Amino acid sequence: MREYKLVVLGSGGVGKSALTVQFVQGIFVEKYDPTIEDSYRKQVEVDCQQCMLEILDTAGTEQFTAMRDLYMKNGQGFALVYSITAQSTFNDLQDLREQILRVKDTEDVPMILVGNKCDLEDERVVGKEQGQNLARQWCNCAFLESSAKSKINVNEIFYDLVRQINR
Amino acid sequence: SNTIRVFLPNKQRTVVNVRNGMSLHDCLMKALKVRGLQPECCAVFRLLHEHKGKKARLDWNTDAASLIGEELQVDFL
Ligand SMILES: Nc1nc2c(ncn2[C@@H]2O[C@H](COP(=O)(O)OP(=O)(O)OP(=O)(O)O)[C@@H](O)[C@H]2O)c(=O)[nH]1
Ligand SMILES: [Ca+2]
Ligand SMILES: [Mg+2]
Repeated sequence: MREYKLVVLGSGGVGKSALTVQFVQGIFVEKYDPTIEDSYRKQVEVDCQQCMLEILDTAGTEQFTAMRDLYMKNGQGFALVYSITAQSTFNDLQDLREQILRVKDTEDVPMILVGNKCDLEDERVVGKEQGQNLARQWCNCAFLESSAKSKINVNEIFYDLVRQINR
Repeated sequence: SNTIRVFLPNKQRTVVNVRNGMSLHDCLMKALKVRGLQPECCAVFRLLHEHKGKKARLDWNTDAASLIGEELQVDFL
């Protein structure tokens, strides 16, 4: 089976780890323990095909930003995650996407914009349309709101990246 | 930087923070749990770079602070 190198990116506290662990282990991480570097692997059936996924879960805050260049080069697909309850995390994604494009030099890179923590509707400070508009602005980049807690659109983030990869 | 990089089964890896007082089992508990791995069913080794990747087995109760900067590997028994 073909292997897919997926990278989960985004600012601190958005739920990159919670989403990843929910997808791989099917459990919800309630505590917030900042990631330094973590990789997971999961055998998954996408479109009736066996796929081996290698997911790189990244640190929301890197002392040396240049470290990101290293995993973006190897990464095939990228998930840009922000929290709908934190505006700054949504605004931080612009620089991240430009860094991804700067590393590959190609304006075409399979990715998905993810507005996480959608179960916290009362604390929403980033609109759904607002996120959909950013995605549209990013050359019709895929978009979805998810919840690592309520298990909403968790699998979809990764399944979609695989679809984009096999072009 | 008080960290340790650890290579895990199924070609996975994790870098964990080490706080004085923690044993090896303590620093790796969460990383193993979220991957469905159990320490009692695994052996942990210290990679010996001065001897071309040779592995040296460690006790799970080893003082973690003494391993800062070391690269470890966890294999199943
Ligand atoms: N309610 C809710 N909480 C979530 C969700 N996803 C994550 N969290 C919580 O948000 C907090 C931080 O989660 P992490 O998954 O550690 O986020 P992170 O992006 O990996 O942060 P860093 O590794 O430091 O960059 C934790 O306390 C989680 O339990 C979600 O969908 N809903
Ligand atoms: Ca070393
Ligand atoms: Mg994390």
